[PDB]
Amino acid sequence: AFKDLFKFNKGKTTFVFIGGKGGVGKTTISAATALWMARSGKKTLVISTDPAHSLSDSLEREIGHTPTKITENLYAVEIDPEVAMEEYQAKLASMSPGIDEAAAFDQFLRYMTTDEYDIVIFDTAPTGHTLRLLSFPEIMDSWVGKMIKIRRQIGSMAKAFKNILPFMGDEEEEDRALQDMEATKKQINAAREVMSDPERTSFKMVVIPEEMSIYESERAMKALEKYSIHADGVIVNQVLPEESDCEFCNARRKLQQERLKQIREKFSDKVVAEVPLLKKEAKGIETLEKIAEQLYGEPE
Amino acid sequence: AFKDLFKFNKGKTTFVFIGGKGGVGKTTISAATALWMARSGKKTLVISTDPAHSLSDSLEREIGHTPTKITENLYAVEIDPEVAMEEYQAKDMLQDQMDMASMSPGIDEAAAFDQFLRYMTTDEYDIVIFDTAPTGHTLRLLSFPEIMDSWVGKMIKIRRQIGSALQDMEATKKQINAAREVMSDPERTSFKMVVIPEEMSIYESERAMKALEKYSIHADGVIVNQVLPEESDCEFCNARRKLQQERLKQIREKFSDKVVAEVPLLKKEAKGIETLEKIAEQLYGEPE
Ligand SMILES: Nc1ncnc2c1ncn2[C@@H]1O[C@H](COP(=O)(O)OP(=O)(O)O)[C@@H](O)[C@H]1O
Ligand SMILES: Nc1ncnc2c1ncn2[C@@H]1O[C@H](COP(=O)(O)OP(=O)(O)O)[C@@H](O)[C@H]1O
Ligand code: ALF
Ligand code: ALF
Ligand SMILES: [K+]
Ligand SMILES: [K+]
Ligand SMILES: [Mg+2]
Ligand SMILES: [Mg+2]
Ligand SMILES: [Zn+2]
Repeated sequence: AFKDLFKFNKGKTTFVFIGGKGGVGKTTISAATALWMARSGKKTLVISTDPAHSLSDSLEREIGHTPTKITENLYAVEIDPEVAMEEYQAKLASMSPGIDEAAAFDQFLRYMTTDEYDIVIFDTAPTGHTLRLLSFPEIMDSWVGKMIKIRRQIGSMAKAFKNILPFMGDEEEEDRALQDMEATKKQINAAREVMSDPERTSFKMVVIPEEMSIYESERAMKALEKYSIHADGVIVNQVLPEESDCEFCNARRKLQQERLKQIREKFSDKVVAEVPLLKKEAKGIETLEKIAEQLYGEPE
Repeated sequence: AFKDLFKFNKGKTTFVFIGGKGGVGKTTISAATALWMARSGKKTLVISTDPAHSLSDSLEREIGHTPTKITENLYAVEIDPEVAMEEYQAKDMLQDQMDMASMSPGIDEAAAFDQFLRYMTTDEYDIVIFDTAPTGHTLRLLSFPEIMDSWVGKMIKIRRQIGSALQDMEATKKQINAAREVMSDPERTSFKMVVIPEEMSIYESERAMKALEKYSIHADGVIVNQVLPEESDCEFCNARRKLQQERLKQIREKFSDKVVAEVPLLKKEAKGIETLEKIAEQLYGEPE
């Protein structure tokens, strides 16, 4: 019933963030889930916000900043902050730290605005920077709100003597600019509100059965349910299969099964599902669809 | 001879960045390396720049923002950007700005760069090892000095033009450029890349090695971690080892201008000082 953790509302894009520690399979799960959604008839966009993109390696397809068709109903984007800058200036250094998260938030605004997709899936950077991304809207909201407030105060002062001294300011134009800033703020705030709406946005946590991943994600889940991001599902990836006759495997599997117990105890309030480690690398559409089919069942 | 890739100049801090894709073992290798340097008599600081810190989990010790003793000759830091900010303001248009900036995207990389500035100055450690964030944000860190330089400059001329401490901002600008020189100086600074024998780690790290070129970062060594040992001989292991061994050949081909070393996958998780020392010893030999 992991597949039931995805809700859809006709005409309102569903958002899903796939997150977790480095190397646990975020990109693998994102690409498999997106392919599954596409086969299910959902118009799907999967977007990589990791500045070292891997979605293209994972699907084995060239993918750009603008939506790239992968297959019927599946489109993909690897965010390029240089291009994101251009699309910003045009609307109203592309290499400074923080730019990747600002450009990722811009993508969220775009698709929230158009509602062109049934579901948008974010393939996120490793934990620490994705928590920055997810807390960025509230910060952007406060900042824009403060700029507007200050700008209004300076305006009030500036025109306070128009009845005593010649005041040459253009109030019309000033009022339009304030109105434009307020509309930008309303957009930022609307997005913060969609992100913490469990009916629109969810976060699926990927872990592997190893303590360093478990502990990181346990800290992350706490930080998430602080920001009111709905984090309802945990996927345990790279689980060694029973078919392990050898002594090296047996030691590792025995330890993984104890970690699975810890996982089910630490995330006891969540739905937990497993994805087995394959005999080969998880890479390539056919392999990704088989992972999706075992996790979610056959596409509807 | 992998250990020969670490050059030391007494009185002058050696810098090492350990980088790579998520999950490949940067923290494990950083911590194993740091313990080895310390056992070897080098006064060693290992600094996590990954905003989700794992050094504490790896070394199994509580570590703070303040250098934290781990063993003789070894200290550790998990950067806390808020403490870095009050520290930085210690040396309401601004207040709200500082508190907001202290939680904003990019603050982690700025705070990491501040650590570099602090120790390149006071050569107090023989070696400082950066346990970096995964590839993509570590590139932002490594290109940050050029951006900082330009930015401070722009800020300079703009403060002047405004009239109604330019002597200080001006110093920090030279500090920044002195740091770039240290960073691109192969006698002082190196980058070790960690990869696992899987295509997604290989391609990401090949691309990253190219972006470091542009920055003149000296990358001289590749560590291939989590290599399945030969003993494993069940059907499942053999199939995986056979693939890894083809990936090792690709790694050696693609990083042919670098020295390549392997670290075996253990039968348990790599963590705790005892296990980490075994890894350093298998990788670098006994200390001195
Ligand atoms: N279930 C699996 N079985 C086998 N290999 C896997 C599995 N899931 C992920 N991988 C491999 O593990 C590595 C990390 O997966 P990746 O999706 O890149 O992770 P992240 O996006 O979290 O960095 C890749 O080499 C991928 O092929
Ligand atoms: N050689 C190894 N053998 C077994 N487990 C390992 C080995 N190297 C690392 N690990 C395990 O792999 C996972 C990731 O290692 P970690 O150092 O956190 O990576 P990164 O810093 O690149 O995120 C951890 O659970 C760690 O214990
Ligand atoms: F997943 Al990491 F450093 F913890 F890349
Ligand atoms: F290592 Al990644 F997404 F590639 F965490
Ligand atoms: K990546
Ligand atoms: K981490
Ligand atoms: Mg990924
Ligand atoms: Mg790490
Ligand atoms: Zn085996």
